[PDB]
Order: sequence, then structure tokens, then C-alpha cells
Amino acid sequence: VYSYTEKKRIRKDFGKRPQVLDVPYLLSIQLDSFQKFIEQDPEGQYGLEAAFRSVFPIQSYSGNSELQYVSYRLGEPVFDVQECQIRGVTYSAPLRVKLRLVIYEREAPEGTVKDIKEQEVYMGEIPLMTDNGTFVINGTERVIVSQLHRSPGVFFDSDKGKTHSSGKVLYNARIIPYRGSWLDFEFDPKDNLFVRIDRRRKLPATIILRALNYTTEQILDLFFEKVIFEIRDNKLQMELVPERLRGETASFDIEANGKVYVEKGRRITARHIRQLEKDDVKLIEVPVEYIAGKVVAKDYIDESTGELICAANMELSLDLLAKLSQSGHKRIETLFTNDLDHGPYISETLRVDPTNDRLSALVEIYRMMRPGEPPTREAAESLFENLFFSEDRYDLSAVGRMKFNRSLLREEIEGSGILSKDDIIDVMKKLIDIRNGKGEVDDIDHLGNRRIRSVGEMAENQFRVGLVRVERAVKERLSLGDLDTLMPQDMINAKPISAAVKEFFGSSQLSQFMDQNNPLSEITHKRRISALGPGGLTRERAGFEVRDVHPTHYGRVCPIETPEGPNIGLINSLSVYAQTNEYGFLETPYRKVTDGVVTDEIHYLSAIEEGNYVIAQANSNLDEEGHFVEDLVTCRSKGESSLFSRDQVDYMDVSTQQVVSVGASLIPFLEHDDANRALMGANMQRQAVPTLRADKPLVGTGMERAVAVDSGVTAVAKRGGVVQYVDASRIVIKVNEDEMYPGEAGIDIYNLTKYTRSNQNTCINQMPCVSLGEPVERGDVLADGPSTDLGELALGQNMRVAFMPWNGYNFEDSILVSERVVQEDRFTTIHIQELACVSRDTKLGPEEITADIPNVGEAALSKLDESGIVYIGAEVTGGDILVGKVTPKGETQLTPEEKLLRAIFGEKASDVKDSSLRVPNGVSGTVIDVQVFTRDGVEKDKRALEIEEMQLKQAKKDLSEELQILEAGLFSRIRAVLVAGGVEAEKLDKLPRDRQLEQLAEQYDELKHEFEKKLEAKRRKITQGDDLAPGVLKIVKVYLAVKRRIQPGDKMAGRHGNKGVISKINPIEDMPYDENGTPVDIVLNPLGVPSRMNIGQILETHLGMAAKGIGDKINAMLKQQQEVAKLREFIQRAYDLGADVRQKVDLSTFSDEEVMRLAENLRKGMPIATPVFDGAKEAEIKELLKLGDLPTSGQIRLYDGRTGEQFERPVTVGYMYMLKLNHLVDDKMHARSTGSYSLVTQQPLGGKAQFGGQRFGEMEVWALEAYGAAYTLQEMLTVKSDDVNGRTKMYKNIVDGNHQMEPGMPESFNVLLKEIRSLGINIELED
Amino acid sequence: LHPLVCAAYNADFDGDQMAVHVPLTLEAQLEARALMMSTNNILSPANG
Amino acid sequence: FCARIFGPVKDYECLCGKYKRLKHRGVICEKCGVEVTQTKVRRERMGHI
Amino acid sequence: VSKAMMDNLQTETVINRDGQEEKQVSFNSIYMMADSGARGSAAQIRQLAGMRGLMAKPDGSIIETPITANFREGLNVLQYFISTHGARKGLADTALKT
Amino acid sequence: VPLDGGRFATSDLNDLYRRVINRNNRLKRLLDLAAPDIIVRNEKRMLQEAVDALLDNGRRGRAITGSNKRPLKSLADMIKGKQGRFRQNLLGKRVDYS
Repeated sequence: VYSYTEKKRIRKDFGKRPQVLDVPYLLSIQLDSFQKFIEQDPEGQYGLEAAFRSVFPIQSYSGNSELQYVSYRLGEPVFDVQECQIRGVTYSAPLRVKLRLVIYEREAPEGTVKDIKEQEVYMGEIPLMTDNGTFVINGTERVIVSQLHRSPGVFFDSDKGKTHSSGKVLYNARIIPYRGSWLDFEFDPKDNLFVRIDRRRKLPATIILRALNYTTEQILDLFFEKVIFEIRDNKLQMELVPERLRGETASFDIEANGKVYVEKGRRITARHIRQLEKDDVKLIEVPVEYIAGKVVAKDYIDESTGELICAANMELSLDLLAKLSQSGHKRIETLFTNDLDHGPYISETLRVDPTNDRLSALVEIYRMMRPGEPPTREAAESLFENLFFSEDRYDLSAVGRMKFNRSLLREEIEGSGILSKDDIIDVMKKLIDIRNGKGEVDDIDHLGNRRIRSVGEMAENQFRVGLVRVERAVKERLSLGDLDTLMPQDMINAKPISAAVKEFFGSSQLSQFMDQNNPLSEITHKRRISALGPGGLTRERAGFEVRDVHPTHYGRVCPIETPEGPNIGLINSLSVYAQTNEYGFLETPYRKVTDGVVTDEIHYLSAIEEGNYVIAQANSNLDEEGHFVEDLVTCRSKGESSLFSRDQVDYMDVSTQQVVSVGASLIPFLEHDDANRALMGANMQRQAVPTLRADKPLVGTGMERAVAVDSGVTAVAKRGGVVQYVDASRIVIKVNEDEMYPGEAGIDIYNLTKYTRSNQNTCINQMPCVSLGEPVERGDVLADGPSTDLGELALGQNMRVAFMPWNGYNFEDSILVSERVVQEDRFTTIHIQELACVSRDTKLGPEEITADIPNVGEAALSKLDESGIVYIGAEVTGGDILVGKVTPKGETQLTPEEKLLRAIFGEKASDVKDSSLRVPNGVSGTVIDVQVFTRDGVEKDKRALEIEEMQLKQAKKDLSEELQILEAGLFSRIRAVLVAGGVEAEKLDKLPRDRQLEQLAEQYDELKHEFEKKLEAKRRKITQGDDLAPGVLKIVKVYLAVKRRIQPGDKMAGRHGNKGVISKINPIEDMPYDENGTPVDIVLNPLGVPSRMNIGQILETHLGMAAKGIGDKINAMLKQQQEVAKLREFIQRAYDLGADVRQKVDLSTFSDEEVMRLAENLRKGMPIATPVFDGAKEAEIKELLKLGDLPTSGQIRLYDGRTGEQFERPVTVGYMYMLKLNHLVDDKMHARSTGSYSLVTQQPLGGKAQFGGQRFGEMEVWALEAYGAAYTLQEMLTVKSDDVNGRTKMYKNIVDGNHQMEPGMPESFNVLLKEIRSLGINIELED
Repeated sequence: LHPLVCAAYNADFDGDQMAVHVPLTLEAQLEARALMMSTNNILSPANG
Repeated sequence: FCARIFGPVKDYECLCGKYKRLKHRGVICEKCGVEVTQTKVRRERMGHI
Repeated sequence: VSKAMMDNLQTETVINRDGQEEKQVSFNSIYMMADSGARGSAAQIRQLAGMRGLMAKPDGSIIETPITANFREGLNVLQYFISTHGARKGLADTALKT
Repeated sequence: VPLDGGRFATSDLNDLYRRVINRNNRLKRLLDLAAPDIIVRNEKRMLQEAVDALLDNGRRGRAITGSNKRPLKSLADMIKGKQGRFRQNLLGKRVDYS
């Protein structure tokens, strides 16, 4: 129950639902996809294997050099995470691929000439997902947010109110593809069913029908029914179709030989259908009234006379059919239809088409597709058919076809991949029966029409496009070479792949810049759902319908969690218990309740099946056995919470967590505070600030350890063992054999994230939590990351907060903070920034990294050495010099009075100058790491050598340790043989340490040869092994880090929804203190509650103090020197107040040494884990507080430290939890008002962070044009903001002093002015 | 800032971003304290 | 980019660098009639086709 | 509910001086807010100490099953989940109209 | 302005007047050599667009420069731009003193 680390810190688990399914790895979805991606796969695991197979084989024609595929071998991590993050190089691994090339002979029955299979082709270096779990490429950790777009199928969205403009509004239908073309289908009450492509116009549905060679006769014979009408004994009989009389009005007496069943007057509803079905009305006497509107499906003329009457598909009028009742006809086959329910819609659409033939109908399509040259047939055929019928590029898998058939009401959930003519007809009929009023409309909100994508899915398709750019670059070589000319590593490319791999893991609109500064910050900015994705929901298309919430999201998607800012509304997070299906779906864990007994068997349902079965919420009271104690419960039938019997319920939600995400589950008592505050809260999560000493949150959910321990932020262990060689760089573990694989002896290597860089200038911080000398377990930690203590997520920090208005210092968001924090570094964040200097090569000659620094002051010298670099560990602030950069002056700059010197005297004694690089305004830290590289082939100055020595020893210092351990082993072997053949304890203890005979003899020697050849190799690599790009040859990489503490204006908040900014620095004890002794540090005002429903301020605070009270008694039960038994029963009450709800007890080992220490670590309160949507309540909280004697009412009376008086009505004071964001103003507070402008014109040079400035636009121009102040208006658009000469000519006088200005001549006018002069216009200024 | 002016600005004390423009000439300066000063225009162009 | 058609390369400075001093602010070379002048005036100096 | 919390919260505070216990305007801060005012409506405060009433349904009409609880205590998941739809509403609107 | 390497950073307008004046002499050359009207006016067609391409190209197709796909910045394009009047209006020189 308790492990090696639980010996020190335990979180009070408190679940209301006795669980059967326990929490899994928090970042499942992400990390295991990485495992599937970069690994040996013998079949086709979604990742590098799926992509390559969906594109392979690469088949060409005439010659056949069909390139086939087998497998691929990868590379393991070469260096440690430490220096990879410090040097600033992509933490990747070489990708070697096994490509097979079978060259066939030109036109011979598969006569293979060569089946040459070559491996390890260099297809780049794929960026590795660290042990932490990020894509470290350009120094900044970047991770891809899993996405979601429209699932393949067909939707029917309403979207009312947007485009009615009269009252005759309609809806829209969009058939969604997977990898192909989207399809538009729209039927309107305007009596016109249209259809078009994304880049099309308004064309009838009959333009595809007639184009598929389906003539008028071929069309209306499929869409409409064949009814056998007959004329017997010279009188019209009719095979009345009741199913085709739905909604029809009874105008004529509907009879059956004398018995009028349906009366003339009241109509047909859905009862008289049965009253006509029961008597089988299929051959009755009827007038010709009812038929005088049907078009014929054949041809009929006078056979007794010899006269032609009509063609095909035409209504038969009063006299025509009468003639067809006297000449010689006994059969009549018209298309049975009416005018209310079933309508002759397409009969009214063929007329819309100007043509009637396939030929010209495609010419109409040619007018749409390509307007230009006079038409023929070539163009048509090609485009159109190869779009929907060619299967090579048009596909739909088994997900698209399912929603097809199921929504089209079929049974087979599989089919083809293309879209056929019979489907064009049938899916059209779908829209047709939805226009009749015999069918209904669906909704996009249904996750069946919502494809939830994994990073791997997105991967295959983006890279699929890359493979086509290169496939049609290889097929040329393949078509030409008959013999064995084309050889491996001469066809496949690398750049189109390089600008693709880097492009997806860090440049596509799926991947985002992960802001690293907290474990959860990483997590929620990593795994979520992003509609921003490629081909997903964009903000210029998705409206209000797309953003609506529906109970069909209960169990997988979180409409709750969606960050504030650029990407808002289009997120709707993925769940922790969520598992992306093999293709595109997502399965939700529900317990099977069989008519009474709730079975612990968990199932996986889809969005169709969820909305198809009766499922119970997480709010379903079970008791004693786990079965419903009640006989009724709220259940979703299709996504509607209604009432159901116990003998009908089929499901119930497993646990109170099998419904939400990382950012949703993380917040305690979500049911009580508003979820929109969780939306805003969603944003704030991925921005938690790195504190130095993270004290633990007094309250949680049980996913706190799920973050801290399982986020990669800590050096975990896959094979537990006795910690051995633990350092601040790498941790070495001696593995125990009960958990050891006999391979490679037993030395597990681990790398630490001990203070390195991060995207937002951050500095990831690792805090060692385990002391040396103790075995670990599979899943045990060594050193937890930022804002974590011994394994608990403490994003911000928990401390004393009181609620009392001071009129001025705390208006809602305004936070009243006390000196304490910033003064003690109990909340300090660290920040490392990075800079670098581009290299040499000039039209004149090489360049030097200064190697000095000419004509400067004393300061600029005491810091730059003979390498041109600043002493690491010096004082680099403001704008001190960092890297000395030399630049070849040039022909263009030379001077008359200086020449001849550099023409006689020497060579480089003058031509070179100094154009170094300095510290960007806004940085005050210390230069730390410096990595430099020199001129490949033709070595640089002394620096080349300074680099070699440096690196040689950096590597030696490590490779020596691990051998000294093993050599200690061989030491033992010799001391074991020596004694038996002559005891020499004292003798070997007096002789130097260098004083199975054949065994040792051989192995020792092999080792020595390696030593030699390896040192040679390293030196070799830095002399001429500098494989770099031409140009980047003398480059520099320098990092500068600054200790940053919170200053007035920083954004602190909470995990709930209330924000805030630190205000005026306040003294220490001028804040009201209490019975404990600690003066309150934070002061806010719940004035926002009576206004917005963020009840956390009343509540979260109350309960916060509760949990700390229990800690105050732990404090008591230890400070009094109490035996382990006293507090043991205290722990029993802690896990057994008086219920059956889980907390999971122990009762197995020594309750002495391993319970007493737990008090020594929980004397700071006892963190409680609460259930998300059915959590702890009032009566429970109070039960705990009466155990000894605690402040059940966390609303204690405060003594004002200003003097010593008591305030009226004791207030809600105690411990709550704050959440500071990454919004440290030192990233945006780079003061700039006057500096340098543009050269060519009045162009503004500045971005968002550094070199900032207020954007004065034309609308702000109107503000100035809106106030009575016309003088500042004058200035603002003349001298203050227009004339480049105006300000210069005036600044050089204001520095001298003169209170008044003069306009001059605006150069802008000088443009317009002369321009019109070319035309013939005159400017005139007289008198 | 003086609290009794925030009503006009419809703001409080918790994050209102404002820019400070420097009058380079007496022109701006004179309008500043004459027709722009808080204490010199306690009326609104909508009524009293 | 002509001296006679448009104007002085630099302020009162000839391209051949013959004329330098301010007193010869209007002198016209018998060959190249180029009056040395302020380059600012080389915004008003229009040419024709 | 209004007819209750208003009389209660306007004069229930009585104190004796120069005679018997005279009725003085409630010293309760909510009362002072509902008198001069600073920021925040006493109508939403009213729906904080009293039943929130009705909200908008996920369809558009008005809830046929009113919230009978108050925000002094922690009101129920499901009804507040329908109140979650209300949150949606507000936020969005402000956002684009500006 | 010449660069370190031997290249020239001439402007779009320069290669435009070059064009106009080159064909201008070519037209006067069709005068020195006496060509029929069918041909001298063929060059007039070429000089016609010349004038245009300099101003704003009026409305033809925005004359481009040799080997570079980019509509040249004409006279009216030195006027027109962002938010009506390019410079003075939209983004008109970074504010000083504020």
C-alpha cells in the first residue's frame, strides 16, 4: 500500500464512489503514440509505419522499378538531457530506413535483374520526445496539441436566424470526406435541390445526374416508383399506395367498392394509413381526377388510328388519357407522387438545367471548373471522374462509411472508399426524403460527426503531402532507367523531409509553443483537443452552433476547458480516461448494469452508442454492494438527463473522474464554481509560475501526484534499485534483481532537468526530493520538477488569505500582498534567455571572433579575453559587450588618406573593423554557458584549439567513473585467486595496485585498444569533422540567466477563475494576525460573488482552513512527544471517520516507524483529494473538525496588527491556493519611446516583446480629432508624428530650449505633389 | 491617480492601462491646464 | 542619375570632385552645366521625356 | 422571497438609547451597498442570498424547473449545470459586440 | 547604391524610366529611319504603356521588373497604400515623446 516515497509524504485520498477502475498514466494519449511512432514495427503501427505504407509501394509504369518497403532502424539518446538543454542543439535521433529496390526487366514476366535491399538510408534526424515529454529542437520545448476536425460522414445543420431575411429559411448539408474533397448538398423550400463543390457556384443536382449519362428517362425511373395502373371493362382502376398517401388530404371519397373508408373532409394522418393497409386497397374504381398530374414512364399513342401524341416524362391531360381509354390500352405506368409530402422535386429540377445531355451538361460543369477556351470533351472527363471515382487519392476508410450507412440507415458499416453514381443517387435521395418531410435533420454537435485526432493521425497526413512532393520527383528517374542505373541514395530526398519534420513538430497549426514553467503547464498545453488543427474548425467559419455544449460530451470532451485568448471556443479538451480509437473515434468507460446488478465490467462505447443507450451520470448513489440503493436514477437516453426505472438502466459512469480532463479534474469542487471561470481558468493552468520551495496544496482531487510524479519533470525509474551515484547532472541506479533484466549487468542511466532554458525565457527547475541511500521501485521518483515537493503538484503556492475591503488596495482583482514573499525567495522564479552570433565569410575574407576589442574603455577590457568572449560569471547588465564581432570593411568604405598602408605594410592590419554584439536592453543577469565552433577545413585562430581541449576533458571526466566501478570488480577477481595460491593480504596492501589466466589476459587488452582509437576520434571530429552548412562555420552560442522575483504588477490568481495583480508592497505585520501567529499575506474581496457566481471566494476558503486545522492537531500530536500509537489511531480516524467510502487503509506492516514520520511531514496540513462531480459535503467536513477541538468555523476573529484592536464580525480567513501566471511584465515591459526608425520610409520597426510601442492608428487619429484640443492634434500629425525632418529639426532645438515650433514641409505631400505634376496640375500659393 | 476622477474614466485601481503624452510646445501645455485639466471641466457634453 | 539633368551628387560636391567651396555656388562648367547645389533641391529638380 | 429579505435586511437591527430599543437602519453592509452604492447590483446580490430563479435552457426558452436554492449555500450540480449554459450566453455576447 | 560584392540596389522606377526612354529613342529612331505608321504607332503602343506603367499603370496589369515576380511600386503606389493614404495616415511615423 505504501512504498519507499510514501514513507515520507501521503495525500489523504477521499472518494465517495468505491472504485474498481484506478487512475492510469496521466499523459497516455501522448507518450505511447511516441512509442508507436519511432520504433521497430513489423506490421503497421500508426506512426512512421502507417505513413510509409499508405504511400508505398511507389509504383510507376513502363520499366517497373517499383520501390518497395520493409522496416527501419532508429537511434537511441546519445547525450544527456542536461547539456542538450544547455548547449542548445536539437535533442533528436538519426532515422535509418530499410528500403527495398526490385528492378524488373523491361517487359518480361517479372524477370528480376536485381532485388537489392539496402538499409540505413539517411532520412534525417527525427526530434526526440524527451523523458520529460517535449520536442526540444531550437532550444525551445515545442509540443503538438492533439486535434479534431469534422468526422467523415454527412451532417444536416440548421443555423437559423443568420440568412432568412424573409421567413422562408432553410438548412445546409455537408458530406464530409477524410482525405479528398468536401461535398455540398443543399435542398431548399424554394423548390430547387442544388449541389456543388467547395469552389463552385449554383448548379442543379441534375447536373451530376445528366452528366453521369443518366438521361431524363433514366433519372425519374429510379427516384420515383412504378405502380401498375389498369383500365378494365373500360374504367380506370388504381393500385392505391397508403404508404404514399402520408399527409395527403382527402378530397374525394376514398372507397373500396361501395365502402368509403377515408371520409371526404377529415384528412390522412397516420391512422387511416392502417385503415387502408388493413383492407389492402390496391385495385379500386377511381375517377381520372387523381391521376391527371402524373408524368408517364413510357410512351403511348393512338394504336387504333395512327397518331403520335407525346414523348416521355410528361403529364397526361384530360383528353389525351381519355383517348387512351378508347383506342386500345389496358396498362398505365406513371410515376406515383403528390404535392404535400412526396413531391416531384427532380422533375422540377431537370427544367432548371438548360441541357438534357451528358455532353453539354459537362460543358456547363466546364463553365464552372475552367472558364476559357471553346469546349470539347478532353477537359471534362479528366477533371470530374478522377475526382470522385479515382481511388488512389480519394479515400474514406471505415469511419466515414459507417456514418454514411448508419445515417443513411443501412446495416453494413463498411464499404468502398470512393463515392459511386448509385450513391450520388441515393445520398441525393437522402436529402430528398428530408425535403419531403419524411425524414429529419441531424446535428454536428453529435461526436459521430466529430473526428478526434491523435498526434499520429495528423502526422501521417501532413507527411503524406510531403511524400507526394517527393514521389513525383522520383517517378521520373524510375520511368527512364531500364538497366541497373538508378541506385539507392540517388532518388529519395532529405530537404523536403527536413522542412517537413521540423515543420510539423513545431511549425504546423497543430503544434504550439509549449510554455514550460510547471508540470501541469506542460500537460494542459500538450494534451487537449485543438480545433485550430489543419483542416479543423477555424474561427472564421465556426459559429455559435459549433460552440454549444451538450450532455453527449459527458465522458470524453470538455466544453468547460477552453483557454482564453487567441484560441478560445475551439478547444473542448480530451479526457484523461479518453482513449483515441484505432482510426478516429474515442471510447468512454462505462460500467454495465444488468437490470439490477451493477457489474464491475467496464465497457468502451462510441458517441453513437452512448447517445443510443441509457447511461447513468457520476451522480448515482450506490450502497453496501455497489448496486443502486434507489429504484430510479437520472440517465442520458440520447444525451438528455431524464428519469428511468432501475429495471431499464443499462449503464452507469465508472468513477467520478471518467468524464473530465487534466485541467478539469485538477480543480476541486467544479460543480460549485462556474465553468466559464474554468474556461478562463483553463488558460491560467498552462501558465503556472515556477517557485523555488514548493509547499503543498492543502486540497486537491487525487490527480496532483498524477502531475508531479508523472509528467516527466522527475527522473523516474523503470527498474527500481539502490540509489548509488546520484549527482546534480545524472543519477546512477544500482538495480535490484527482483526487478532487473539480466541484460547489460545493471546500471540504469538517468538525466536531470536541473535548471535549463524554456520557451518564454523561463528556466525549468528541478527539486531533489529523495536523499541518498535507499532502494527505489518501478515508478519511484528521484528529483521532482518545478513547483513540486516529494511528488505533489504545487503550481503556485498555498498561504494565509483574508477577506476584508480596505477601500483602494483591493478592488476585486487588486491583491494585497505582504513584503514576506518577495523578500524570502519562497516564490522565486528563474529565467534563462538565449542569444547567439551569426558567423564569418565575407566578399573580402574570413572573420575573427574579435580575439580582442580595439579602442575601448577599461571596463570593456577586463571582461573580454583573447577569444573575444565575456568572462562567464561576470556582471552583464544594461548593455555590456558580450561577443566581439569583426567585419571586413570593404572597397566601398575605404578612405583617401588611409590607403597605401594596406598596400605596402601588411595585410589584415587595417581592413578589419569591430561590429560586435551586445546585451539586449532589459537584461540584468550573468552569462553562463558558451559553446563555440571553428572553420572546417581551414582552421581558425587559437579558438579552434581552445574548443578541442575543452570538449575532450568534458567527456573524459564521465567515461572514467563508470570504468573505475567495474575495474573495482576485476580488482576483486584477482584478490580472490591470489590468496588461494598464496595468501598475501599484508603483501598486496604494501605493493602498488599494478602488481582464468587467459581470460583476463585477453579482455584487458581489447579495452586498451578502444581507449586509443577513441581519443583520436574526438580530436579528429573537431579538426575536420565539422560537418556543417556552408557559411555557418565560426558561430557562437551564449546564454544569459536572470534571477527574477515578483514585482508590483505581476499576475497572481487561482485555479478557480479569479485573477489578480500584486499591488503596492505592504509591511509584514500590519496585516491582521490570528490564534496561530502568522499575519495574513493576502487580502481580497468577495464583492465579485454577488455579481458573477464565482462562489469559490466564500467556500474554497472555508474548506481550505478546515484541512489545515486537521494539520494543526498533527502538529499537536507530535510537538508533545507522543508515542506512535496515539497518532496511529489519529490516522485511523483520518481514514475512517465513519463511512465505507474509500481512502484505502494499511494495516499490514510496522505502524511505528512508518506513521510517526508521516506526522513529521504533515504538520503543515493534510492535503485532501476530492471527487469532481459528486464530491465531499458539509456533514463530512464537520465530523473531522470535532475529533479533537478545531476551528470548525474557519471564520476566526482577527487582531489588527496595526495596533491591536479586534474587527467586527470575525472573517473568513485561512489558507487558500493562489495561481500566478507566466505574465511576468519583464517580457513586455521593454520601455521604448525614442530610438531608431526606418530608412527607406517612415516604417515602424517593433513587435510584441522587445522594442515595443503604442500603435497610433487612423482611428486613434479620430480620437485626437474628437477632442477640443486642436494643438496636440496639430503636433500629432505634423511634427510629433509625420515629418522625419520635422522632429530632427525640432529636437536639436528643444534640447537647447525653445517653447514653440514650426511646421515645414511634409515629404508625403512632396510625393502626391510631383505625381500630379506628371499629369498636369498646378499648386498655387499667393500673397 | 486621484479616485474622484475615475468616475469620468469609468475605471478603478486594478489594471487600467493609460499613456502619458508630453506637451512639447506651450500650445499643448496651455490647452492642457486650461481646457483639459480635470479641475477645469467638470461638465459633460450630454448635460450637467 | 545625371548631374546636369537632375543635380549635384552631394551638397555642392562635384562627382569628379572638382568644385568644393561655397563661393562657386553657381558656376557652370563650359562642358557640364551643373550648378552645385543643396541635395534637398534635388527633390524639386524634375526632368523630362 | 423579496418581500422577506428586504424588510429583514433594512430594519431588523434595534438598539436602546435615550428610551427604549428604537429601530435603526440595518448596520449590515449589504444595506449600505443598496443605499449609496459603489459597484455591483443588489438584484444579483438578491439572487445570491435568495433563489436565483430561472435561466435559459440549452434550447432557447426558459427553464420549467426553477432553481430553488441559494448561493449562500452550495447549490446543486445539475441545476447549476443548466446555469452553466447561462454563463456561456453572457460571455460570448459582450465579446463580439464591442 | 553599390553593395559589397558588385551589385546595385536600384529602384523599381529606375528600370521603368530606363524602359520608357529606351523605347523613346527607338521611336525617334523609327523617325530617323522612316517607318510606316503601322510600325511607328506599334512603338507608340509600347511608349503608350510606358507612360502608364510609370504613373500607376492605370489599369492594365501592374508592370513587373525583369526576372522578379513583383508588381512595381509606381508613383500612385508611393501615394496609395495602407488605410487610404499610405504613409501620413496608416502607421505614419512612430510617435515621439509619449
